[PDB]
Amino acid sequence: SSNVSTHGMAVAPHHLASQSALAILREGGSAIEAMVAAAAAIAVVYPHMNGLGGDGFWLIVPPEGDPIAIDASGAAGSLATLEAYAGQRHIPNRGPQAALTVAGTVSGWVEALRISRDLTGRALPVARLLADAIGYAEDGIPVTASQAHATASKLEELRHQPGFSETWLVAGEAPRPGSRFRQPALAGTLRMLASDGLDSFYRGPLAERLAQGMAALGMPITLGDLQAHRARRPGPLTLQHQQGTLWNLAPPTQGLVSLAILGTDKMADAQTVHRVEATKRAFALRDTDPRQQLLTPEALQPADS
Amino acid sequence: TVWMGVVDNSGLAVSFIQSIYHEFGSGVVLPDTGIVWQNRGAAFSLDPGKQPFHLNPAAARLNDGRVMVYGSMGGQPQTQAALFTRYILQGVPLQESISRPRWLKLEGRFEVLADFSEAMGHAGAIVRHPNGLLEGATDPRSNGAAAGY
Repeated sequence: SSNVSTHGMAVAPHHLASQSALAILREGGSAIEAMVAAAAAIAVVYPHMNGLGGDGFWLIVPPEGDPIAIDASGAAGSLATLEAYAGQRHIPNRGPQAALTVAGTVSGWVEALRISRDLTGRALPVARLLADAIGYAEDGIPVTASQAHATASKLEELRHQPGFSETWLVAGEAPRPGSRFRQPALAGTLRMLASDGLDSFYRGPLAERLAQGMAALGMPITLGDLQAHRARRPGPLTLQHQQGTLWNLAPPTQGLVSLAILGTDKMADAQTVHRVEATKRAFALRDTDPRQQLLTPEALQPADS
Repeated sequence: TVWMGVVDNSGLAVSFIQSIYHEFGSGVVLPDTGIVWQNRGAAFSLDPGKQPFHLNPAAARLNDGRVMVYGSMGGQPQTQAALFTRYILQGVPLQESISRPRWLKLEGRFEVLADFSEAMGHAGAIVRHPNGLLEGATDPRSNGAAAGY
């Protein structure tokens, strides 16, 4: 059954992240600042699936206006040239050469927060938004089973990578589910973000500490790459249907097919999966390169099949 | 890949995706930071400062006044079809819309996979109703949590 409330609501893959967002709300914070606190909490608690070392994506629906999208994904490094990957038939999956694009989420947090200061009239201290994330790093998390499983099932391949064993292993194996697991390094990083500010990740002391680390490692990324990087703000792909408007963050090449499926839209039981037939006729509608809002009932009614 | 939703008391609704694309990204941790770095070599081919071409947070506004944020992690375009057609088109309650088995080919709860396959995904959602009541739903296929006051 469905949890129902009256003031605020956070849904997250881990209950500790849900509560980090929820506290910010109860403390007078906005849904965005509550989301940012969660992005940092879920980074400590599910480090194998996401974290400060990756990209982030926002779709924001204000009470009245149009939706706001944030593409917080980083670009390849300035050293990542077509030559540097020789006669290799692909870019490696692990190692310093696979860590070739910039990490965007933190730029998503910095941008969303500036949005949340425009929309709200207020804003909470950054040191408050990261508080839970910091303490779960120094003082530990309950090891999830999927963190233990992912670590075990990748142990032989990632065992030797720079920083892996020192950071993810315990006595050189995968940590036991239900055990207390610390990240003393990640806490100094999060404490730097709180003192210096989120943008220091790309333009402050932490950015320069990240630069040296990339150099020492042989990573195709420079300090210039970080400093030059902002979260993007594309327009959401918008679908009009009989019951209203629906948005997806995706470029027109990748998201046309998914949204067209829904535009389906006389359906009020096994027919339900079959009427999949819409998806067949939908990929067809895509067929240059990654080449727009045709997704109109004036355009999908030929469906009539 | 994590999906998260938040709606606050004024009705501001946020739908968020955060990821390193593959488990533990590159394996590579950056010295004295604790940051494992993502590994997006697949967003490029072989015939610098170039951005990749990509993940899909979702949100909807409905004529009757509902706002809604949702998201699927793992699997994917058929998960969105299912949740849209079940919840929006067919009036199925939000939590049931996410639970009812899905298809890529089909979940045993109806070629035919286990009754709950990690390949149909993990989806979450919040619906805000014009009366201000807030509804969060979690996927039984994972260990998500809805927290509200």
